[PDB]
Amino acid sequence: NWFNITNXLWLIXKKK
Amino acid sequence: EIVLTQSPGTQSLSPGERATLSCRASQSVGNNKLAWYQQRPGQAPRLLIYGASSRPSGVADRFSGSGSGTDFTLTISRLEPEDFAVYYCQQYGQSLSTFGQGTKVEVKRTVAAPSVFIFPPSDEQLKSGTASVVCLLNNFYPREAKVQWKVDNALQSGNSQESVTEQDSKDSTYSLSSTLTLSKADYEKHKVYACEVTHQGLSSPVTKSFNRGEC
Amino acid sequence: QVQLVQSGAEVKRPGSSVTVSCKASGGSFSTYALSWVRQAPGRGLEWMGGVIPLLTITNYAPRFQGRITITADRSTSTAYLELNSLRPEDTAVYYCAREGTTGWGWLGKPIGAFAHWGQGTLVTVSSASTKGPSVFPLAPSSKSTSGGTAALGCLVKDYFPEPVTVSWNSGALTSGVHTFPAVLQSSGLYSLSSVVTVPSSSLGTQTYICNVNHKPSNTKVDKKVEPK
Repeated sequence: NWFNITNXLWLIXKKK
Repeated sequence: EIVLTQSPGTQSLSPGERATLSCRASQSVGNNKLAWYQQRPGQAPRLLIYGASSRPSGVADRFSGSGSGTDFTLTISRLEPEDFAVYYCQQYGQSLSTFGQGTKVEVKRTVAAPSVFIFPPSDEQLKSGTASVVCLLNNFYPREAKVQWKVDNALQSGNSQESVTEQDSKDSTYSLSSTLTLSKADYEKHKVYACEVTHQGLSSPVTKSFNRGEC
Repeated sequence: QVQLVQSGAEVKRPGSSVTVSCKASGGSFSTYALSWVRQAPGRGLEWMGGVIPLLTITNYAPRFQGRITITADRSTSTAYLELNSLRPEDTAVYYCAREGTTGWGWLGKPIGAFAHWGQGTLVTVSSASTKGPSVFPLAPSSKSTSGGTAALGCLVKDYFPEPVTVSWNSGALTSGVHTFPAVLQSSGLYSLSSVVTVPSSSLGTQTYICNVNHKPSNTKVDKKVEPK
């Protein structure tokens, strides 16, 4: 689901 | 593709009452990815609920969402005058997001029959070579009203257009215009012009007419 | 904050292309999803597609693929919708919308649903020519007067594109006014009426004037309405 992509991105940018 | 189906098309309620709006999905909505938007008359829509039951901060406590899978519900616990507007659902549980067709929440008032006025074409317009006859149905409720044109007792068809206001903010009524358009003649090939009106607030059709001359 | 500001109205011919821009300002731009939604006149919301600016990961609704392109410029925080092969059915208000975050924003966890909206952009697609309206009076007569009340108005006819605004006596008359939504005539031009109800005793001691403003044609007209 395309609408889930930015969540994956926020979870990586928060672990750095 | 997921089809969302909102019911009913319009819902009529009084201020302070409780509103519950329905959305049903052709398939199961993944992870409850369902949102509700509000749209006031001339405005952009505004998010009220996401993930079926989550409310953003700033959105009033009147609004709440519930449901799962295939069947969703929006509740407004005490309708404020600001709340009579159009409501949309949206699923975003797959890449192809879709919207429901929307639901209007109108103010319920007592039935009001149309006040009917008729306007002949102006001398100014006739000089151009077209004639528009205008029928006004003022301040009636509910919105359903039938308007029929008759020229020399002959029923017209396909040469008229109607338009309806949004529900008046002060008195909660509607108004309608029906416009009949002809050429200068045959507007002059004929003598008596009438619009007849049907509405739930009347037992008999109301007819408004004039002859070419008056005034 | 996070505010979205879109470009101004457009008038296009069938077959041509339109590009609408959306300027984001207040949050992060790259890592949040931006969608385009349109609403055709007298209809509901329809989702067209979106973009995640970070890798230009696009997502188009199947019925638009081949006609649509969505881009983002990370150096100006601007998203763009391009639609080609335009047809009269593409006449609509186009909105850009950015997803919300848990915050309420406060650049945090994205939520999918559209928390932020542009003001909207009217795109009108037609083979009609920009034209200001003729304004004819709807004169009060015995056939539009009853008891203390009388109805009068003006017919704002044959204009393109939308919108027109109307007012009465330069705004000195506000209550009793109804201005109707416009309809598209067979000619491809728009038309509407504005009426008001007034005390019939004041038809001799008062002049009534509608003021019609149609910005798209640079037109400003004032019609004196007087009894039949």
